Amino acid sequence: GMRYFHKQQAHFWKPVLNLDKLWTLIPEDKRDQYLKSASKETAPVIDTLAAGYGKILGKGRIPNVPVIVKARFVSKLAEEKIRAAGGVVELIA
Amino acid sequence: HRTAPKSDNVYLKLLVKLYTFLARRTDAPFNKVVLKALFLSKINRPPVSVSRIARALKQEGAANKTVVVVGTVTDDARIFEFPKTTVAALRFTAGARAKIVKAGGECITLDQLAVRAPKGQNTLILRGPRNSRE
Amino acid sequence: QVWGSETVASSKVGYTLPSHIISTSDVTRIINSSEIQSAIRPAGQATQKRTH
Amino acid sequence: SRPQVTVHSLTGEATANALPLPAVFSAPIRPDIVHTVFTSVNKNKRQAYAV
Amino acid sequence: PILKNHFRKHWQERVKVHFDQAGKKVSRRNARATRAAKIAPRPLDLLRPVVRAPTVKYNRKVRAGRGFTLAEVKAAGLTAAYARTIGIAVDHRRQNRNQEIFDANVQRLKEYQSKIIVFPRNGKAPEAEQVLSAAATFPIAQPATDVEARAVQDNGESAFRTLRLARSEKKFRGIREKRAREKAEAE
Amino acid sequence: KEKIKAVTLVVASGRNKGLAGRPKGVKGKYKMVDGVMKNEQRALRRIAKKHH
RNA sequence: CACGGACCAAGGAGUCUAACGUCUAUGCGAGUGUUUGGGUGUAAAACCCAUACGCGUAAUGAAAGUGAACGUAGGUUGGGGCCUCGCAAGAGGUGCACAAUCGACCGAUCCUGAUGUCUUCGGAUGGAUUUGAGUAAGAGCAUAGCUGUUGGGACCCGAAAG
RNA sequence: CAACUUUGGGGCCGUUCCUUGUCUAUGUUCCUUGGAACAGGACGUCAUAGAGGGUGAGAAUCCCGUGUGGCGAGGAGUGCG
Repeated sequence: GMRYFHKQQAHFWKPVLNLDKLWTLIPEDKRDQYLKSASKETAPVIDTLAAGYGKILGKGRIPNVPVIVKARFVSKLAEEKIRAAGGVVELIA
Repeated sequence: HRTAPKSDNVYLKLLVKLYTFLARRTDAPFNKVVLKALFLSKINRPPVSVSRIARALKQEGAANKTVVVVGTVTDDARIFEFPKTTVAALRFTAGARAKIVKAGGECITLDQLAVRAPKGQNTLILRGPRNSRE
Repeated sequence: QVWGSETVASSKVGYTLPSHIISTSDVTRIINSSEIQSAIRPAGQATQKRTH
Repeated sequence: SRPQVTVHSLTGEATANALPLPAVFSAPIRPDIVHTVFTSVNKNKRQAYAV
Repeated sequence: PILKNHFRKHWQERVKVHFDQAGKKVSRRNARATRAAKIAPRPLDLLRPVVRAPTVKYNRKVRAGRGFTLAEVKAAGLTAAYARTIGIAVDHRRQNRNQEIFDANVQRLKEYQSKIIVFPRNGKAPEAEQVLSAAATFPIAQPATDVEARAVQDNGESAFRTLRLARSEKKFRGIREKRAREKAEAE
Repeated sequence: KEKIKAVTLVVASGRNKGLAGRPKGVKGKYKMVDGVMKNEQRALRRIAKKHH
């Protein structure tokens, strides 16, 4: 396509994450209690950026347990699925 | 039609000695199939995920049979629930092993299987996929 | 401590012990289970006789 | 249980204290894997030979 | 398939084969040791600051940087010329543009000045029984960005609309700026 | 840049053989032969015929 | 036909490697890889290790980008093996892997064009086919081995030359 | 303008580095062979010394060294007591 000379491949780190895995980020001792205890006001929060995952993709389905995610980039369906399970997304840069 | 496998894992060879015993004697089809399966190579003994076990358990009239995978067993992070079953294979990943015991079920080796169900009784076999390879 | 157990894992980062693929080394115990001997269709002889 | 072991003195006797095993001893025996490792380790104290 | 050698050239001369590895390691460990016996009570390494790294692929991280700044160390209450002797790096061509980092660095410096004893130039020089790494003693940890548990709050935009619309107006502001120019240049 | 641009054959048997110099028989050109060249050039005549 | 061979000893010719590929063995498994390197030591060994990084778990398009479940992860057929009945022989239910077939989803292409809008932006919803090595509940990482491809001096000796 | 703070320059002995010296245990007992014992057999000893070498053949224990330590001389330049 159109060229931009000395292109340096760091704009394009976009490690994807599907909605499937998404509790391996959480350690087990937290994971089971937060697998139960599906209230609001203990909303287990997730830093995909800290785990090294840039953008969310949706392949999977998730329980209705509400969980908060931090990311930059999302797809529409994945966000809608989150809203259905009662978790919310908050965009960090 | 092969005679004896390519490795020298001694324990597997003892196991195969046993299954030769059964497929010589009893004439079930079951022992033949697992023995033939053990002679395969590693690609052709693919790994089977516990989600696939759960789909097979979700069969009609299938909750109380024992599943068999011949090969190696994986964990799968995707399912969250899992039933409480009696499961047999050669090699168990620890995550999946503990997943099963967390469900409450039992994980066994094939000597223990052959103790319990020699003839292939109340049993069924799975096999993982192969078409993911080019 | 150093090689793990059922109680205490390895003393080592991200390690478990191995596992067996067969519980018991000896097969002949298995074959002389009462249940398998009941389950078996009976033997040959291991010496065939010279016929013609 | 881990069945027991005896313990000995220097001069040697059945010291009355006894230990259980650590369950590595009930871990397997794979001589193919020992051997194919042992080649590869015993190779590693090697230094060059060239012309 | 396409497969690439670079072996067309006279490569056999210029081959460099690291058998030298443990011998070098031992030489090195001896360097460390005798540096210690030269510098006897000091740690073999300086105190180094905490810096948030560049290049958004990495910019979540934080790293053991080079040097505490003049502003930081001034607010700690002590000069470059003294700090460099006390064991403290200083990088002068750096600027402080995050107060969080600023207070982090100065907390690190205060913790240093608390954790030390300084033999003066006068004399008797008590026994001090050295420790051999500043950065181990004064670790450099990624902070807590968030508390583990929260309650949900929503505003109903759902953030895909925001991302799409932000990218769109980013694409179209300059053309909308040209239309604004045309609307301003009308009569 | 453009301006800058610019016989006596001998069957080599008997006495003449192994002489890395000249034989008795002198001329400014000279060419020693043994039978292996006859084999070689026979083979080359064959293969060039097969190349035509 | 032609070429080599007087006679004996000793020497002597598909090897070492780099990047890939298949097959197999082993480990481990949504992961995997300790060895650039730090500590440690009976010292080039052995043992332990964070933080990283690769390769993989997601493609698609030239890009901007966008990013995979209507379902019980689908329907039909076959489908080993199990289960039930059957003295059996046989029937029926289940039917993994796999194959075919029809669909669904993602991406690309064309049209449609909703709540709204710097009134030109956004892109709801539904259609049209053609396409991917996709998805459709993962399978790969590392090593060694037998090996093959190409380059390196390249199975060994040998060539007019600059 | 305001107060505060801090100063160094040698020689001597040890230490350090280098070079070097020197000292730092244990059978040469018996039997057989054979030219000879370092071989074989028996009984012993030492070990932080069984690494190597020699000596009339494979020598821990005949020797030199090694291992662990210590007593020195010469230089250097001060890392500090």
